[PDB]
This record gives sequence, C-alpha cells and structure tokens, in this order.
Amino acid sequence: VYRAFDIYNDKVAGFAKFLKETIYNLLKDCPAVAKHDRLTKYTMADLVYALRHFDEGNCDTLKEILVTYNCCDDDYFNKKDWYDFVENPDILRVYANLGERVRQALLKTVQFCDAMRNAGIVGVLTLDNQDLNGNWYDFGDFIQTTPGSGVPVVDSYYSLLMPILTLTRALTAESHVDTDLTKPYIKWDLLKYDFTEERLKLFDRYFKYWDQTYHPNCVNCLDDRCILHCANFNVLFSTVFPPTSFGPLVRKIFVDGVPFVVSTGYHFRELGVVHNQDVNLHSSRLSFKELLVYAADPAMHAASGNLLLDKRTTCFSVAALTNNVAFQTVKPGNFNKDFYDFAVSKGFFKEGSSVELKHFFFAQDGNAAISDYDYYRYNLPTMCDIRQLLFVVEVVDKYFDCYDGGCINANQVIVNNLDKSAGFPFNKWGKARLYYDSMSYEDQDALFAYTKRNVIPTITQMNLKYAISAKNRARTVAGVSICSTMTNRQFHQKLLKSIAATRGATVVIGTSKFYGGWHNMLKTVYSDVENPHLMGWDYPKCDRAMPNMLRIMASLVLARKHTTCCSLSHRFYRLANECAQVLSEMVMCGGSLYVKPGGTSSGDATTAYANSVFNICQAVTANVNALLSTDGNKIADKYVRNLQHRLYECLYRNRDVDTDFVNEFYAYLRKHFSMMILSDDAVVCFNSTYASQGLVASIKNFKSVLYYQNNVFMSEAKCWTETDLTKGPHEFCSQHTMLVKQGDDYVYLPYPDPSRILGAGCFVDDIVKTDGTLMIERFVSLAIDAYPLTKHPNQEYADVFHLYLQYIRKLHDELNTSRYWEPEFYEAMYTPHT
Amino acid sequence: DKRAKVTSAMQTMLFTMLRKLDNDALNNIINNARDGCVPLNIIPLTTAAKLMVVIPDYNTYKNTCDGTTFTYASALWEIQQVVDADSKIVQLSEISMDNSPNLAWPLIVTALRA
Amino acid sequence: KMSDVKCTSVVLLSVLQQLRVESSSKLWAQCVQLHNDILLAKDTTEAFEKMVSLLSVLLSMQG
RNA sequence: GAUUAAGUUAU
RNA sequence: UUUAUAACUUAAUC
Ligand SMILES: *P(=O)(O)OC[C@H]1O[C@@](C#N)(c2ccc3c(N)ncnn23)[C@H](O)[C@@H]1O
Ligand SMILES: [Mg+2]
Ligand SMILES: [Mg+2]
Ligand SMILES: [Zn+2]
Ligand SMILES: [Zn+2]
Repeated sequence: VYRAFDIYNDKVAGFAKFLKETIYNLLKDCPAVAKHDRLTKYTMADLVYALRHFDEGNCDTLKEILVTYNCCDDDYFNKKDWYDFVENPDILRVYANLGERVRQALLKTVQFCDAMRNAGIVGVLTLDNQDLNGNWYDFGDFIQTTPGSGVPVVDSYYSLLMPILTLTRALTAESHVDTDLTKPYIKWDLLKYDFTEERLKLFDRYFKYWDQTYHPNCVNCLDDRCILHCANFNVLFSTVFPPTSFGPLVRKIFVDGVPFVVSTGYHFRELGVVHNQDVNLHSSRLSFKELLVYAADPAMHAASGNLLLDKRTTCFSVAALTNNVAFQTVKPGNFNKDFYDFAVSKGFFKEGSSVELKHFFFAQDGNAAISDYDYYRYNLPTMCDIRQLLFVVEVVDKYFDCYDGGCINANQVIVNNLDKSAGFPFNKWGKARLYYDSMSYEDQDALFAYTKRNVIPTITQMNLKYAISAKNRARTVAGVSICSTMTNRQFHQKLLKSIAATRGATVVIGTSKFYGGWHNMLKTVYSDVENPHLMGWDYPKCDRAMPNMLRIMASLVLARKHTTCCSLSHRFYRLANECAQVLSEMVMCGGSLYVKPGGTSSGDATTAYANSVFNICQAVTANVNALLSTDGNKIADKYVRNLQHRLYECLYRNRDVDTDFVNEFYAYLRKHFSMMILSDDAVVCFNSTYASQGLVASIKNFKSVLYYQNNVFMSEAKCWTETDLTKGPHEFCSQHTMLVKQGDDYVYLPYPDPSRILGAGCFVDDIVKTDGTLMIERFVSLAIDAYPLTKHPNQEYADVFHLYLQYIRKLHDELNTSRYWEPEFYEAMYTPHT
Repeated sequence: DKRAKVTSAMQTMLFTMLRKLDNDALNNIINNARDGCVPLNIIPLTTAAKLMVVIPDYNTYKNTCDGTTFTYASALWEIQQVVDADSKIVQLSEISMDNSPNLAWPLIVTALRA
Repeated sequence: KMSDVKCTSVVLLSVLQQLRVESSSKLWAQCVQLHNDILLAKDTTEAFEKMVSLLSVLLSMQG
C-alpha cells in the first residue's frame, strides 16, 4: 500500500507516495509519545498529501479519513460536486470538523519538542511520523547530545502543514473562553485594536520552535521576504480576533478649533498595526492637500452615517450613508433591425446553420449589484506554505528582470483619459480632469511624499457594467478614488510602461495582434520545446477568490524596482497604502459602506500586471509541486534527479536565497515549460515526455494547486490540450487560431467566434449608434475583427465577413489601401509590414 | 476658478457632516480609550442614533425584527418605519407568512436607539 | 423561428422598460426572468410559451 | 508626425 | 451613474 512520506536522504528528496533505539527511554514519559513494546491507519502526512494533491475520482483516502473521524458519512459523496467549494460551499463545514485533531496535533508536537529539548535529542520532525491522534512514534534518526540542549528541526513539518491550518480552521477553539469549544465565545472590548500580545501568545503556544523571528507588526520587518513571512502568520492569528477591530483607526482632531474625526492609522489582518507619522492634533487652517486627504478618508463618512444591518449579504456592513437603499437595474440592449433584415436577406439564421446568435445584453433587476458583490464570500483566509512561496517569489521575480522601474515626478505622468470618474466622494463634484488641473505639480508631489509616511484609506465605488455576453451574470466594475490613482500612477507607471513596451517576453500585455503580431507571439511561445504540446487553463472566480497573500506578493514583486529611490519605510507605507486602498478597502455599493474581504479591484492601476504576476506564481507553484511529488528513484535522468534534490534542499533546508539555483530552475522552466501570459489568460508549450513522467506540471497539478492554495475547483471541462502545433492554441483572449497561407508562407491568424461579431452587429447599448456616421465606423471595426473568417474552411463562417462588407457598401451608398469598402484594406491589417 | 469652487465644495461637505458628529456619545467612546484611538468599525455601531435593516425574506424577518422592538449590537431598537423595495410604506400587520408573497422584497426597516 | 423569438423578446423588454415597468420591482423581476429564459432557451416551444407569457404583461396595461 | 475627440476589441 | 490597462480604426490641428 502506498503512503505519503517526507523524504530527504543523500539519495532522494521530496514529498511523495512510496510503497511500504534506546532513546525511547529518554522520551517515554512524554504524553505525546506512542507506546512501544495504539496507532491509526493514516498519519498526518496522509491528510496533508490528500488535501495538497486533490484529484476527484482518485480520492478514496480522503473519503476514508472523512468518514473514519465522523466529519461526514459515506452517503455524503453521492451528492454531485460534494468537493467543490463553489457548487457545494457546505464542504467547508465538513473539513472544519478536522480542526480539533490538527490543533491537538500541534499541541502534542510542541510537547514533543519540549521533551526533545530537555532530553538533549537532535532530530528532524516529519509529518509521516505523527498519527492522526497526534502521537509521535519514530525516533530512529535522532542523535544524543547534552541534555537540556536539544534542537528540534521543524521547518518542513510546519511549512507543509500550514495550508491545512486555515482550511480546517484549526484555531477556532481560541475564540472560546479557556480554548474549550463547549464554553462560550470570548467577549472582547470593542475599543481594543492592538492584539499584539495575543498574537505573540498564539505564536508561542503553537509555533514555539519555529526558528525565524516573527513580527506581529510588519512595520518592524527587515525586507519584503520578512514581510511575507510575518504576514503569513498574521493571516492565521487574525481569524481569532473580532472583525470589528480591523480597518482604519480614528482619532479626534481640531481644525479652527472645530473637532474632526480623522484616520491616524490602520489595523491590518496581514500587516498588523500601522500608525501615521504626520499627525498634528491642532491646526489653524486646512490646505487643499489636507482637504483632499480628509475627503478621501472614510472616517468622516462612516462616523456621520447610520448603522446598517444588511441581511442580503454575508459581508460585514459598516454604515448606511443615505436614508434609502438603491436598487439600480440593468437595461436590455437595443436592436438593430436594419442590420438583421439585411442578414436574413443574405441567408443567415436559417435552421441547421452552424452560425447562430448567442451573445446578448442580459437585463438585471434591482438585486443585481448586491447579489454580485456577495461573491466575495469565495474569498477565504488562506495560509501559504511559506518556504515554498519564498522560493517561488525569487523564481517569479526572474520573469520581471528585463523591465525598468522606479518613482517618477508628477510632471511626467501620462494620464490617458481625464474625462472619467474620480470616485467617491470626488465624483460628486467633478471628473479626474478637475483634480489634475486644480493641483499643481508641487501639490501632487507633496501628496505622493505624504503617502510614503502615512496611510490614506479610501472608498471604492462599485457600478454595474452594460456589456454584451453569452452569460446571464451581471458584471460590476470597481471605481477607485482619484487620491489613490494619482499616487499609484506616480509609483508604478514607469514599470507598467516598460512592460507594455517590451516584445518577445513572457508577459504579452501591450503587444498588438495586428500586422503579424499574433504569429510572432505564437512563435515566441513555441520557442524551442522539443516534445511540444499546448495547454490552457481557467481560473474560476479569479477576481473574488484570490488569497490576500498572493496579492501582497504581487505588490511586492512590482515594488522590487524601487531600491534606489525609496527607503524601506517608504516602501512599507507604499505597500500599506496599496493594501488599504485596493485589498481590504471599504466598498460603496448602493449608498451603503461594506468591507471587502479581499481579492483584486478592477479599477486598480496595476490590476492586469498583478494578475499576470499571480498567474506566473501559480504556474511556478504547479511545476514545483509536480517535481517534488514524483518518485525520485524512478527519475531516469541524472540531471533532473539532482535538480529535484537541490530544489527540495533550497525550499526546506536553506533560508538564504540560492541565486544560482534560482537561475538554473528559471532556465529549466524556460526550456521546458515556456509560457505566454496576459493577465489571467495563459498558453503553455511544454515538453510532453517530461509532463508524462511528472517532470513538469500538467492540468492535474494545476487542479491540486488551485484546490489547496486558491480555494477553487478547476474542472477539466474548461481546460484544453492540443497535441499538434500546426493547430494553434485552442483558446486565447477569446480568439481561435488557424494556419493560413498568406503570400509565400503560412502564418497564424486569430479569429473570433462568429456569434460574437453578429451579436455586436445586431445589438447596441445606445440608440445613437444607429446613426449612419457612427454605425459605419462601428462596422469597419467589426469587419477588421471579422476578416480572418474568410480563410476558414466553413463557408458559413466565411460569409460573416462578406455580410459586413456588403452592409458597409450599403451604408456608404446611403451616405486604394485606405478605402475601407474593399477587401484589400482589411487584408493589409494582418500582414507584417505595418 | 474651479480650484476655489472645489475647495469650497469639499470644505462645505466636511463642515456639513459635523451636524451629527461631536455628539457626547462620540466623546464618551473616545475619551476612555487608553490612547484616544479607536477602530472605525465600532463608531456607528456604538454611537449611531438610527439603524437600517434590509431583510430579503420573511424567514430572516422573524429571526431579526419580530415585534415593534428588537435587540441588536447590545442595544434595544424601536421600529419607526418599514418600506419595501419600491419605497412604499408597509405596515407591521401586513408582514405575515400568508401575505408575504404579495409584498415586494427586500424590506427596509428603520429603527431608533432606545 | 428561434432567432426571431429572441429578437422580438429583446425589443419587447425594451418597450416595457421605456413604459416605466421597472419602477415596479415585483413585475420587473419576472420580466427579466422571462427575457433571460427566452434568450437562454435552445428549443422554440419553451421560447414561444415564455414569449407569450411576457407579451401578456404588455397586453395587460394600456400599451 | 506629436497632442485632442469618437468608436471597436480584449483583459 | 458607468473603473483600469492595451491594441486598432476614424476625424481633426500645428
Ligand atoms: P477575463 O478572463 O475576461 O477576466 C479576468 C480578469 O480580467 C480583469 C482585468 N484586468 C477584467 C476583465 C474585464 C474587465 C473590465 N471590463 N474592467 C476591468 N478589469 N477587467 C479582472 O481583473 C478579472 O479578474
Ligand atoms: Mg476567468
Ligand atoms: Mg478570456
Ligand atoms: Zn517581519
Ligand atoms: Zn520607488
């Protein structure tokens, strides 16, 4: 029978399934020791491997563990998708029944390490040596030394176990009086916000022998790796403290002798307590900059509002700013019957055609805005394997080595569009143009300098979109404050422009698909993989389910280019401002203030780039887990076996960064797992032989990683694999691919779903777009998009372009390479000479 | 100048919002704190004079706002008005199991601190 | 047949919307339900049944 | 060939 | 009352 083991020999290392002294007298008195002349079928490593390598239909060990310890019963698994966090959110209750066993295992491990310290034993703890009752039973590899000076090594044990501590909510009992679940909850003082001593007590209770220093307040951290280390612990401990203690911290201030309420700090779940450095209790007059800062600050709005109890959502309500709730609806789309009659005349929409309408404007009733916001219930506090994440961040950072960055002055910021919303409450009086014009460059620079020493919390406003789709779902967009946007541009714009200007890199944001760009992107991803297949995946609920750890990680990777301009305190306050503005800010949704649990924000300046960082992070995690879960003895290649050994050593045995191994592993991924990444979309060209042997990640490994780290189930129905490179990727950025003869050589052309273009023709979101002058331009754009359909073997697809050209002829009559009524205008858009 | 106009608008809004603040409840909360600094989330919770409840269905109604007075957040609240999603006044006698499908939902309940 | 049903349902919801039906949420919710069901349907019989049910709403008021 | 506007697509 | 980025098209102007 196969069992999970955590192995590190001179020969083999890893965490994988394998086919399976007189120092006991120095430990027999410890009540965490099993009796040796009792034990259960499964160890802690079986649970850890089952939840870290989840596969449905290959999960009988997890079923047996769940039914053995009365988490559920055998009939629970007859329900469809019993394991899915989204289709069956009750599964979290089933996993939470294991929390007490894991907490008792942690306590018994602390007792065992105390006993080893007293007895003078040196040894490495492993999960497979501990029963599911928490008893420790394997001592064969320990070493005697002077009693009272033992040294238990626990890096791998705690690091591997960490993701399960939040999935089972092991620390739930700490919310109760005397840590007993049968007694009532501890009732805290509502004014208590610090909790630093409680955090230290939790750390010493459960992680006494964790070797690295923990900072309850991340403002005391030493670098970004220390920030990640201590934020990971803060995520676990913050689940114990009351939700009302988190967020902006407020104080009474006097201006003109008149009392205001202003935020002088912030209590973060992940970063602890942060206090503002520039606070002055008495002020004679308020400048424009302080007017802006206090208008953005939610303190005034929340303090002046009514108390709100919203039962429609599971999210934490702050205050109602208006006496009446708003129930904004979504209109249906307008119909372009002039174009539909033309299309039917030319023979479309007959029965049995492969081309049919599927994209519509879907109406939404008054519950839409709050119903959509409630999908943040998929965001859950996730603890990461910290050693694995700390290696991944060094590998992920290698993908961003080629870009320049750093802070710029306000006089050189490029703002694409000034005539757009400034957010709440600034949208009440003007657009972004107003605030960019009113503030001089020195005022903008003084506002930016202020955010390097103080945290400014802001309010994000959420609005429903009006957009065509095949899905009934209503889509909302998050509008951020001008105060946050203005400083975020001055922090990030140099790097964002550098990324968007680069060609041939892994991140393909800013690359055009026109004039041969699509062909160049595919030849770049195909680069030199020698048994190539293609793969693509989807992130379910990406914008809502993203853990806060990986968003903070993505923010720190973007801020690594700020070594010469920013100090470490400046960088910490920049991160704290980013968190308080886009991670856990307050959301204005229908006139009421709510706390966003986490996840990304659509209106954030860095959203696409941060999502690209997240996608790369998840892919590197999948590759690392695939490599460490394989049987090292079965790896035929000497080089890959040595690579697996050094990878394990570099994650769990070393703590300094081994730059040479980061370079070598990055080269290995570039050689065998080359990626094309745009936000959350990805195409991978991977070595098929290595993927079949478990040497590089496959869809299985992404499924497992997304289960244990992102809290979602990725079903294979939405994933794809293509075995022939003469075919393109199946689906990338909503475009299919065809190999087309163009001139003397073959090129890859992107083409849309014909239903999408016909929907964009038939339905519009404003009646004014029926005017010929705008309608002609709109159909020129849709014909530029539809043109590659003529190369498709399916004549029903080809006729979609000719319909658009015929309609353009009709419109031009009602009203040569630049004459858009002839096909040569469109053909020129897809040829290399731009 | 737009500069002065927006300065006036921001300062007017900031000073107008103080008609509610500086109530002695706020001072009682802030002064006994060890350092005068309190979480923002507890300020409306402990000091707001009015509570708005939004109820999606009758099962949540019986569990939260049964009777003319109910308790929430360690206080007693007395119902002033109930309105539906159409902002029309709904009498307490109308809200029943048998009548419930006739009412528009959600219901918005406003209450004053006792 | 089906495409005509969908295109007619869209303009029918539009004409209901411009007659201020959405200011009565209890009826607007059912109009939206019928509209989305018609667009998501793949058989013309259910589409016709829901389309006539939706058109009855316009026929009830003065139109 | 540099700003300004409008529009389409993608995320 | 409608965010962020990227690409493209069209019309202007020195
Ligand atoms: P895609 O698969 O469409 O969505 C994933 C990812 O994209 C966003 C980004 N960036 C996104 C999609 C559509 C929009 C709009 N209209 N505005 C802003 N951002 N997006 C989201 O962040 C989402 O997570
Ligand atoms: Mg997605
Ligand atoms: Mg996509
Ligand atoms: Zn630290
Ligand atoms: Zn910088």
